[PDB]
Formats: sequence, C-alpha cells, structure tokens
Amino acid sequence: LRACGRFFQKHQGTCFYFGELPLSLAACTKQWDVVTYLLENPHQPASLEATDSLGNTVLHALVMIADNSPENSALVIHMYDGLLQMGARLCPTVQ
Amino acid sequence: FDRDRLFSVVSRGVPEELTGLLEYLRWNSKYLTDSAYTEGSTGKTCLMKAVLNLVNACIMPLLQIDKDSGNPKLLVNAQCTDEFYQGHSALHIAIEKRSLQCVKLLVENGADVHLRACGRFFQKHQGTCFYFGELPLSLAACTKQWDVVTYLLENPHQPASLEATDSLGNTVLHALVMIADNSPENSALVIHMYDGLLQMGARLCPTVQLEEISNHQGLTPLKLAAKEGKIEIFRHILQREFSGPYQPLSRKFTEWCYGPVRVSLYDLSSVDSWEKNSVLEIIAFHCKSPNRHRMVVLEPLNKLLQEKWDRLVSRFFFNFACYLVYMFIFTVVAYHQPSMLLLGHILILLGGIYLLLGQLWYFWRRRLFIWISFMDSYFEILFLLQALLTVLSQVLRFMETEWYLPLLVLSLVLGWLNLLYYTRGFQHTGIYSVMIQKVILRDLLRFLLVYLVFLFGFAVALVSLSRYRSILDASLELFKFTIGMGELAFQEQLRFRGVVLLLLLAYVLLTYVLLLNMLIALMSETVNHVADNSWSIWKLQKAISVLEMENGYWWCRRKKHREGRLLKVGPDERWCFRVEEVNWAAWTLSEDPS
Amino acid sequence: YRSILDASLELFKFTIGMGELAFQEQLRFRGVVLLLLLAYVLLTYVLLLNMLIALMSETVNHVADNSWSIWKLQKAI
Amino acid sequence: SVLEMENGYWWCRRKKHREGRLLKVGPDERWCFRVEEVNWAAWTLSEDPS
Ligand SMILES: C=C(C)[C@@H]1CCC(C)=C[C@H]1c1c(O)cc(CCCCC)cc1O
Ligand SMILES: C=C(C)[C@@H]1CCC(C)=C[C@H]1c1c(O)cc(CCCCC)cc1O
Ligand code: NA
Repeated sequence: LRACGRFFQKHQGTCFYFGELPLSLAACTKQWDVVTYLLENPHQPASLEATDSLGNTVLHALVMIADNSPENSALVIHMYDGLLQMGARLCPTVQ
Repeated sequence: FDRDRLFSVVSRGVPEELTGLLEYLRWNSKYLTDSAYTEGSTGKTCLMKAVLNLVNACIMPLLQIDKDSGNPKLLVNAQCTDEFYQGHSALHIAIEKRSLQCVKLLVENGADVHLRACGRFFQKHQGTCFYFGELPLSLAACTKQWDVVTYLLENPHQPASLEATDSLGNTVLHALVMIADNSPENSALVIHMYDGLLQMGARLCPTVQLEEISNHQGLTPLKLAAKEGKIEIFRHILQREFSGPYQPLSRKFTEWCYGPVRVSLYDLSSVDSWEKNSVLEIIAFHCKSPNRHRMVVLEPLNKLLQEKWDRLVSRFFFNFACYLVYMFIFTVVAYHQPSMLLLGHILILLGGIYLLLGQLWYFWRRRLFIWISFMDSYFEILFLLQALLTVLSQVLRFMETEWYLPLLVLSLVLGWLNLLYYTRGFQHTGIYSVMIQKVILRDLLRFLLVYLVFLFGFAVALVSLSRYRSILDASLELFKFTIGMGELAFQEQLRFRGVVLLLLLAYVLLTYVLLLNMLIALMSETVNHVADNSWSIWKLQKAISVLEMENGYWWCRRKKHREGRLLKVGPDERWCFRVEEVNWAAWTLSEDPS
Repeated sequence: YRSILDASLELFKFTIGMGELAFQEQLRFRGVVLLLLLAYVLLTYVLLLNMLIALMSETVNHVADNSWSIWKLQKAI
Repeated sequence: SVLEMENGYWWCRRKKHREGRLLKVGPDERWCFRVEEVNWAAWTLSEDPS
C-alpha cells in the first residue's frame, strides 16, 4: 500500500519522505527486525524492486533521507549494505 | 560576670557550667533577651553564640532554662539590631552552618521560620553582601541544602510558606534567579533547586501558581531572569519538560511524533509580545546585561522572532521605500534650492514634522533604553536629529534669515547616513553593519583625539618656526599627508629651511606609525572575533526593529494579533508555538500528525 | 563644486589619494563646505578600513582545503 | 606609576600611610589586606561578618 499524501511527499514545510511503501518505512526508521520479517515473510513477502510514486525504490529512499549527519550517515550506510546483502539471497538475478 | 560569664560558657559548649545562676534570672528580675546579656555592638545574643559554636549540647538547656523564667518575648526569635547585620536570627545561623540537626532543635522549640534579615549585608550591594533573599526558606535553597528545605516545608509544626515574599517582594524562586551567575557550578545549583521547589510546590500548594508571582517591581521569576541577564536559568525555564506526574508543570510539550520528525509546543504564557510587559519587551529594552544578544537566539525565541519578522518584512520594506521616496524629493529640492518647487518644499516640511513626531513618540514611550544602551539606539538619535534640522531649516527659510542653506544640506548628508539603518534587513550587509560601529567605532574614536593632538601640536610649531602662514592653513596642509596629497619640499626662502623640513619629516614618519599601528590595533579585533557573536547582534537588531514596529505607527495604534494557537494540554488551555525538528538519534499530545 | 558630475568626480579622487581639499576664499560658505568635505574624507577612512577589516575575517576564518577543493572542481568542469 | 608618585613630589616628601589593618591572628599581630571572593563550588578568624 502506497501513502501518497502531502505529508509523505518531499515538501519544504512539514513532511517526512520515507518513500512510499511499508518496506521503505521500516528501512528509513532503522528497524532491522521488521524489514527482515517483511522480506522473509512466508505469506505476502515484500518486494525489493517495488517503486514509489516517484519511481524510487527502497535504496532510493535511503539516499533521500540522508542528511550527512554522523548519526544519520551510520543509519543510512548500515541499512544500504544490509538491503544489498539481503537482495542477493532474495533476488539474485535482479540488480 | 553575667554577659561575659555566659558567653565564655556557651563557647565551650559545656552544660555543666550553664547550671547555676539560672534562678538568678528571676531573682535579679532581668531577662536573657534584654540588652544586659546581648552584646550592644550588634545585638548578638548568647543563643546565636551557642549556635555559632558547633550541635552545641547547650542549645537545648539554654532554651530549657528560658521557658522556666517568664519571658514575654521568645529568645529563639531574637533579631540582631545592628544596621549592617539587621534581622539575623539563630535559625539563619543553623541553616548557614549546614547543620540539619540544629535546625530541627530550634524549629521544634518554637522558632519562627518567617523572620526576615533586612540588614545591609543581606541586601544587594555593590560591595560586601550576600543576597540569598530575606527568609530562612530562601537561605536553605540558595545554600544547596535539599535536606533542610524538605524538612522546613514538611515540618509538622510551623511549616515554611513557599509564597512568602522578601523585602523586595521576591519569593523563593526569585531568590534563585538573583543568585545565578551563569557559572557551570552555579547554573547546576540554581537549576536543580528551581525544579525541586516547583515539584514540591505542586504537592504542598497545588492551587497556588508560584511562577505567576511578581515582586514589588512586577516581575515574574521568568521575567526577572530575562531582565537580570541570567541566561542559564532563563534557558532552562523557557523550555522545560517533565514526567507524567509533573506533566502540567512543564512548558515544552510534544504534539505528535512520526519517526525522526518531531513537533514541539513551547508555552507563551509571558513570552509572546501580545501581552504587555512580555519577555521579548523586557529582553530588548529593559534588560541591560552584556549577554543580551545571547537570549534572542534561544530555541523557542529564535523561531518566534523569525516568524514575527517574516510577517512584517513587507511593512519594514514599505517604511524603507517611503523613506527612500522622501529623499528622492529631498535631493531634488536641495539641488534646485535657489511651480513644483513650492510643492516640493511643502512635502519636505511635512516629512520633517512627520519623522519628528514619530521619533518623539518613540522616545516618549521609552527613554531608559537610550540611556542603558546607546549602541543599540544609535540611529534613534540620528533620525531625530535629521528631522529636527529639516523642520528648523524650513522655519528659517520662511523667516527670511538667509541662514538656512548650510542647515538644509546638513540634513541631506546626515539623512543619507540614516539610510544605512535599513541595511539590517538584509542578511548579507546586516551582519556586516555590526562591525561598522560595534567593532570599529569602539576604538577608532581614540585615534581621532590622538591625531588632533599631533596635528595641532605640529601645526603651531611649523607656522611659528616658518614665520606655514596661518594655523588653519598649516594644519590643513599637514592633514593632506593623510590623503596622500601632502606637499613636502626643501624651501629656499625659509629662515630655517632645514629645521622646518626636519619637523615636517618627523610628522610624516609619525603618521605611518600612527596609521599602521591603528591598522594593527583593529587587526586583533578581527582575528580574536567570534563568528556567532556578530550573528547574534544582528538577530537582536531585528528583534528590536520588529517589536517597535509591531505596535504600529504613532497616529494609528493598530491592534496586534496573538502569535500561537490556544489548545488544551491536560483542563488547562495554554497558547503554544509549534517548532518542528528532525532527530535521527532518538533510537504525545495528539495521535494524528498535522 | 560646479556640476554634479564634477563634484562627484572630485570626491572620487580622494579614494585614489588625489583629492584636492583646501580652504576656499571665494566661496559664500567657506567654512561649511570644508566641514562637509572634511566629514566626507573621514568617512572613507572608516569605510575603506572597515572594508579591509570586513574581508579580513574571511581570510582568517578560511579553510585551506576549501580553496583547494574549488580548484579541483574547476578543473573537473 | 603609583609607586613613584606614592613617595610624593620632590620638594614635599609626603608621609605614606600603611595599607591594611593590624589585627591578631593567634598573640601575633600581622597587617592583613581583605580580599572578598564568592565561591559556589565550596560545597574562621572571627564569627560575625563585617
Ligand atoms: C616602519 C614604519 C611603520 C614606517 C613605514 C614608512 C617609513 C619610510 C618610515 C617608517 C618609520 C620608521 O622606520 C621609524 C619611525 C620612527 C621615527 C619617528 C621619530 C624620529 C617612523 C616611521 O614612519
Ligand atoms: C580612525 C580611523 C579609521 C581614521 C583614520 C585617519 C584619520 C585621521 C581619521 C580617522 C577617523 C576617526 O578617528 C573618526 C572618524 C569618525 C568621524 C566621522 C564623522 C564626524 C573618522 C575617521 O576617518
Ligand atoms: Na595612497
């Protein structure tokens, strides 16, 4: 399900652009346990290649939320490699 | 004997020597509290001496023997009569000595916990003094004795009153503000006591709002902190949050949280400029502390001022445009001073009266601001000076004095100086204008006095020795060396040709010493300059500008809307200002974000 | 002193150190024009030196790597 | 500057008073200079402050 509201869009005012998918929300909020369960759910697994309203994937959302802060940079970097590592096991063919 | 006998005994603390002559108090018909036994130098009594020497095992027997005699005035409530040390009691000594046990004995024996020490030592003096307030309750809080104050407030007999005021109307919270000195140790001491008293205030006096109590000068503890310059305690009070039991005691709340995005609700009970005599008005004008600019950059104050500034940018630039149009007429009228010219002079006369009335009203509203901080209101006098001269110049023209032309052009050049006042509205040159007077003018004034001493000192010697012809001309020629147009040469017709050149050569060398050292003198100011200090001054300058123009023009006192939104916290309604922040290291009033 | 172009041109010559200030004897207001001219000369020293100080802080509070990185970007473009 | 001018002018060698107050420490009398300071991190010859 996609949250295409004005609050979830990249606004200059009040907003929070975590992407558009529940999978992106878990990655942007630093919940490794949720995303692992969502991807490896035996029923209705989340798709890594699912795109947002702007075409952004899970990896794209990690780039947008980056703010070069020392805490944020560790959050984005740690999630980026983890999703890539999990991507090989889940979708080896998809780059 | 008697006075000398008792003081020596109580100093050692032996109660055995105290036994005997106790019945002599009734036999001699003399009271212990009377002037015979207390020292006439300062009114100090034996009980005060006993409390001073420590717990003195003689405290209880001394109070025991007093009640045996018939004393109309209780000894434990005796007050020192010395003017310098007036109002001090044995209870104050026990609190000062950090003796919790001693305080208990006096309190359990009927000590008054509301005695006021109104001596010169306890007043806010520039010399020797210690202003802890005026009450025993305030002394414990200011001396960082949490055990004493808890016992005093929760004493089963004669509990201390939190709302008791000092001689200046200061309460316990007010005394904490005054003793603050922004020191890292002092700030922790004041902050820790301030929240503790507030937390204990809810349990003891739930109905009484201690924060809203004002002293004899009508200042709440939050307002008093802003005026006195105590930024450290002021920052803590401005944004304050607590747990569930003390949630209403807080001032900063969270409306909703969604991931890293958070919104904060700072209270504006006495901070918003809508209410008369607010924190913003006190900080900008009434406050005179050197660290005045460090307050307007606080977390809730910076956002509130920026929000107010944006809503009045057009009005600020409208005034600048109107003033610019005023000088478009003024410059042309001055250029063609000797049909529409009569219309031009009419508009100039009205313009001069217009600014004169507005500036007079500005000075009528506030006068201490100019005296307290001349640097902040430097342009206030200049606008008044230009307006007064322009109005006066038009009067002389109508009076047929023929004396107006020098004055009319003076307002032209002086007014164009006032155009630089509006440069504070631009972030680029507004910060740049800070060093125009704050950094440069604070030291370059001294050089001018030095230069004229050298200029006139050499000018008299040059003209006298050469008799180059007049004092005005000799000084004028010496001044031309500064602009690089000086004419030095070996005169052949001079009576002393070599000597006048030597003095002239000496003068030229001194200016290079003077000018380069002046360049070096102000060099250190730029090198040893804090970047945030210059930025903070500009923020204060905008804060003063918006506050003055928020009241509207002099003829039209336009009503001001109240910033913030009224909403219920939990049923109490408090106006709050939304501040939205994003925190990624974090790993609610309402549920749905808005 | 006679035309707006000439008066501004003479005032500009003070910046290059070629300004001609003197006590005129034929002027109707001899002392007043000198006072305004003297005031103008003082302001340029305030203006120019403060401008030297204003850009002084940029050099003092300057990062060495920042200037070098700009040149690398310039070559990259 | 103050030391040179404390001796007075050349013609009039004015007498100089002794700074400080004579008082007993404990019986030894030593001139002392009062310095008053406020310390909030601390948490006596005479009893009564003056
Ligand atoms: C070094 C400086 C700052 C200037 C720079 C220009 C030149 C040629 C002269 C130098 C100079 C001296 O080197 C020494 C003095 C002191 C002598 C004055 C009284 C005899 C003045 C003096 O302008
Ligand atoms: C110290 C500076 C920066 C310059 C250096 C050269 C000399 C002789 C003048 C000094 C000076 C003042 O010391 C003060 C002012 C302000 C007065 C202007 C309006 C009356 C200007 C002004 O150039
Ligand atoms: Na030059």
